[PDB]
Amino acid sequence: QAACPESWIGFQRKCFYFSDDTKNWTSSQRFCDSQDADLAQVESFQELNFLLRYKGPSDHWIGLSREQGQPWKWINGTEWTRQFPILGAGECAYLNDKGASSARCYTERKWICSKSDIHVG
Amino acid sequence: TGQAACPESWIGFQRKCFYFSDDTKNWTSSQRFCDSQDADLAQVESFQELNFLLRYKGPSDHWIGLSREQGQPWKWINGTEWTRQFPILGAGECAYLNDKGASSARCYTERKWICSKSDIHVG
Ligand SMILES: *[C@@H]1O[C@H](CO)[C@@H](O)[C@H](O)[C@H]1NC(C)=O
Ligand SMILES: *[C@@H]1O[C@H](CO)[C@@H](O)[C@H](O)[C@H]1NC(C)=O
Ligand SMILES: *[C@@H]1O[C@H](CO)[C@@H](O)[C@H](O)[C@H]1NC(C)=O
Ligand SMILES: *[C@@H]1O[C@H](CO)[C@@H](O)[C@H](O)[C@H]1NC(C)=O
Repeated sequence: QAACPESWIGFQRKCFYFSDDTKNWTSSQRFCDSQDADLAQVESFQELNFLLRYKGPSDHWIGLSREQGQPWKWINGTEWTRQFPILGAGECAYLNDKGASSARCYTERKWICSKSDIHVG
Repeated sequence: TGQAACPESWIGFQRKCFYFSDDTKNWTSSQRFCDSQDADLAQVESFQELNFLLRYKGPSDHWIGLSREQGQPWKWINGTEWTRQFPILGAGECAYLNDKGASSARCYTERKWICSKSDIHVG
């Protein structure tokens, strides 16, 4: 039994999907959720550097959002742990070529989903 | 619970694990390195695998695990003929991936390399 779904990319105990199309942040989340996954929950610098190597030049949504004055939260609503900086004053995070940035959630970008591999309890 | 499908520093794709080198070696020394890790120079088995390697590898040329006798069909490391899933340019004896596709050169040239092997959940 494969650790990751067909055409997804395996790194450590996680599985990643890089989109071909563009969507706004919420619709990308809906796509990831339909496949038992979330917008990429990036948990370490190593993970970030893996994603940046693969992603290519397009901006890619990840699974961090905030209310404008509040801290960044993971998809589950837990406050995120600041493993890398995020540029800007936007409500929705994405990966550009230098790291993490932010934008209005209604903009259309490619996206990354992540999920644990199936052999995780 | 369980264990990672691939070793640390290897990337998973379609039931295999891939290692992208940071150093350079000739084709035979690159293969010796892969062998030490129970792996082979990448046995590229699809157009989708080709695209995956081109996308992850970066700007450097990387050796892969196809070779041929000068004038004959490309062979995998196990000696059996390759199925021709894409073009391989050039008149060289040993295959590699450049910035755009698959090409070929003299086996003594020093380049980055890619190893592949099956993930642990195979069998
Ligand atoms: C919420 O999600 C993040 C990233 O997936 C994880 O690190 C964190 O522990 C989670 N907290 C929960 C489920 O309480
Ligand atoms: C987000 O995308 C969906 C799907 O295309 C669309 O229905 C919706 O209007 C979008 N939201 C905004 C604010 O444009
Ligand atoms: C030779 O290698 C190719 C590519 O990995 C594969 O199709 C075939 O199974 C191999 N032959 C063996 C293991 O006998
Ligand atoms: C490849 O390079 C190594 C240096 O590590 C050298 O020892 C070896 O003989 C070379 N062999 C071939 C076949 O090119």
